[PDB]
Amino acid sequence: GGSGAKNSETAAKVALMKLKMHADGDKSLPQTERIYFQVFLPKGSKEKSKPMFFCHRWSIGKAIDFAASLARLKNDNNKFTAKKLRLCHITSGEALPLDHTLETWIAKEDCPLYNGGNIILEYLNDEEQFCKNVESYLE
Repeated sequence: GGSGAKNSETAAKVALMKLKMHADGDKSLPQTERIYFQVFLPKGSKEKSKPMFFCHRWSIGKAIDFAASLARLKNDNNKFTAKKLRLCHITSGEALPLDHTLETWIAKEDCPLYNGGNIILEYLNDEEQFCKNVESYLE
């Protein structure tokens, strides 16, 4: 990278390395529009949490397909009549719209979200849209 401002900018930089320090990646990444989020494991392995950042600001359809990969689970997002791991909103349960874009949600006035937020990963049919009890989402 390369930039100098301090005072305010430092607030974002210090916060970036803070999370990235635990996540899987170098604090100094090329993607300037990259995004960071905590991937809450489905709770069923040796690890409890699995942080990771990526410029998945694109369509949500790609996020899901990617989640299955990062989570090291089975998937395909094409020809499968089973349950797939999707990305839901934190403290909400609302499953991200696969037929929409992530940026749209960030610019949304009703839900002005941005990088640095939390995300949940659970096996939910593509037909789904909103999940209940974010805590018992996996039960």
